[PDB]
Amino acid sequence: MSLKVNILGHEFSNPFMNAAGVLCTTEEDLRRMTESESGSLIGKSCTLAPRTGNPEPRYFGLPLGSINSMGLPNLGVDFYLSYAAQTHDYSRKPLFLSMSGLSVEESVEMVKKLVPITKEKGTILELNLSAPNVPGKPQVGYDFDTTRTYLQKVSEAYGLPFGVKMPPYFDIAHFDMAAAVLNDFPLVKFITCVNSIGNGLVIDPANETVVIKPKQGFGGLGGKYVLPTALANVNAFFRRCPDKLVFGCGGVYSGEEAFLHILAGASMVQVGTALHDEGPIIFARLNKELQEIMTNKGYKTLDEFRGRVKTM
Amino acid sequence: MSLKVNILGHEFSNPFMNAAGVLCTTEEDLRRMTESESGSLIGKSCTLAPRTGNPEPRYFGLPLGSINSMGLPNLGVDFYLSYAAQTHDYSRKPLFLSMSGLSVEESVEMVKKLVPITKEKGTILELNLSAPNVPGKPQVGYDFDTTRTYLQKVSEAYGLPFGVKMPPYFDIAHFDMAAAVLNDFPLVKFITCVNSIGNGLVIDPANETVVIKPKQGFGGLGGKYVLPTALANVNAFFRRCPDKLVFGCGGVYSGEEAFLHILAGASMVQVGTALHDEGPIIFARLNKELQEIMTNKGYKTLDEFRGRVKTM
Ligand SMILES: Cc1cc2c(cc1C)N(C[C@H](O)[C@H](O)[C@H](O)COP(=O)(O)O)c1[nH]c(=O)[nH]c(=O)c1N2
Ligand SMILES: Cc1cc2c(cc1C)N(C[C@H](O)[C@H](O)[C@H](O)COP(=O)(O)O)c1[nH]c(=O)[nH]c(=O)c1N2
Ligand SMILES: O=C(O)c1cc(=O)[nH]c(=O)[nH]1
Repeated sequence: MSLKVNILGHEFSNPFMNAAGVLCTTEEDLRRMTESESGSLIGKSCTLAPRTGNPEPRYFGLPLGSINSMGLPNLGVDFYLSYAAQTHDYSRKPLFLSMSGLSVEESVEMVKKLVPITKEKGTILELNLSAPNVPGKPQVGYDFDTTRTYLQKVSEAYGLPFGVKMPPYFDIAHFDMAAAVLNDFPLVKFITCVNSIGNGLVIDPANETVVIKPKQGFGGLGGKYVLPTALANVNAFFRRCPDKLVFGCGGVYSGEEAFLHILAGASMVQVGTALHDEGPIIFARLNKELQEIMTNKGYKTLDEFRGRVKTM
Repeated sequence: MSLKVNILGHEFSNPFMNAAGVLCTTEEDLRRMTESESGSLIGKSCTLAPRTGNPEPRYFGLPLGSINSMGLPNLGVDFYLSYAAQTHDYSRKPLFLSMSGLSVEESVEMVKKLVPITKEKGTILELNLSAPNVPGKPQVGYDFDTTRTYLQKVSEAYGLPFGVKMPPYFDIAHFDMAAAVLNDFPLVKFITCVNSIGNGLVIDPANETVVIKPKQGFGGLGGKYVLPTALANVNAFFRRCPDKLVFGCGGVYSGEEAFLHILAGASMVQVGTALHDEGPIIFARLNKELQEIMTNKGYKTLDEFRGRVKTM
């Protein structure tokens, strides 16, 4: 009754990891993910130099999910490389790093340093082309000319299999255009769909005020607001990019929702808002709920239903 | 104590109307909207020739809203033009017509036909630039050069103040570019934010099957899913297009969501998924629920709080 995932030469005990930026900024945070029942983990979307991020308040838990304008608070690339080279326990689970250079020049600089650590430890790169909360910096995934420039430059520079965190698309034409770009880059081996539904706004009727400080209350949305969007993006790139893997991210609160992600195409399944609400104990119950579902449906591996959602 | 809205030279008895697509396709639909307590109504987004729309099933109610790929079912432009000129009762309330020609050429011909009915009767145009459910037709709203052409050409052929139904944007640079375009066209008097979050995917875990037939199950999302997005968009255009009104659309089930929309800058508040659920008696309930909120807060009119959302 296997939850195992076998990708890029690595063995994963189950399909579940943290969403980049939830429980992964500090050494303490990464330790707790390692010690959880998650199949893998990913470090914070990091920058060349350390950042403190946006001013406070910048996070608000919502009845149907979360809004945030974090602003890439991170200990800089040298801290996470160090964690990846010296500290992390690989015999426990593989490690993804997320990198979110604010310019292609910056991203080139950071991936060049990761090359020898990937070689020795097999650390996996997820390149972030979303990042919706940095004031003044637009999401790269929404500019297909600039996306091409990043993939080009990171491909040449990194010279090894990597992945990409994509912003949500909401138009068939966009799915097609994103696809035509990604498929010109054979080193892009996986696509994470999706990041926060960007630039939403929550207002408190009681004091008639926005609930976060940065960018006049505008922040990225997560949780139940995003499942339909996430499922669609995973499925759309599963069909359009068959030489690549899809990782699902968005709206995972339970095993049911993990199951729908896999059904739409997902190899690995990331958890953000639910993980932030419940703590890493969630992984233990996500593993048991997905097993229950597969047991009831008579599925022995993830592979006999991955991508096999039925249409009418 | 008053809910009156004074815009476009017109008096509206309240700010509430139907969203385009909902209870507005047939003569009975439009009579019922007209006999409702709604401040206004809008006809179904029409085309030059009649359409029966996508194959069934094409609408699926959800706990947190709705998913749909209706496909612009409509009795053709001539039907709605005839309704506006001969049937509708303008003493009861003003009328909008939504027009969604599928090419600039189709739209131009349609808008010309309205000119003499607007002049005679005062019928208002909402140019629809976000039809996400017609197979193989991208949402115009997401192409700014295409959007420009539509607005140029409708400005030339129509030559009277009109409005636009926008798709939701999720990037600040997209808000900037949308507004730069809109601000070159002074005949554009109002911006309706927002249309459905396009191309979501719902899968029923029981049968592993999508819940809608068209486009492999991909459809637009209404209801609770959309409220954060609707508010942000409303407020973003409110700030960036100060010489235009903003109309609010998305996630409105009650007095409170109506209050939020207005607070973020909305003049009129359109109601979709909730009106589908409840039928036209929801307009009576929204009038009452909004008056309660205003009474409790000490407000006598909408102008006390419209656009007065507070930041930190
Ligand atoms: C507090 C917090 C912080 C971050 C995020 C989210 C939240 C809630 N997200 C987005 C996250 O990775 C995920 O894609 C979304 O939250 C959607 O997943 P859920 O719906 O929340 O499960 C995020 N994504 C990313 O690529 N890098 C990051 O540094 C962050 N930071
Ligand atoms: C059945 C149905 C049909 C349509 C729609 C919706 C639904 C549910 N919508 C979108 C609608 O106008 C509105 O923008 C969204 O539904 C968001 O509002 P709610 O959250 O649903 O209130 C829509 N919009 C539009 O401009 N013209 C249309 O013909 C339609 N058709
Ligand atoms: O008729 C439809 O399918 C339709 C039109 C539109 O503008 N938006 C939507 O969600 N559906």
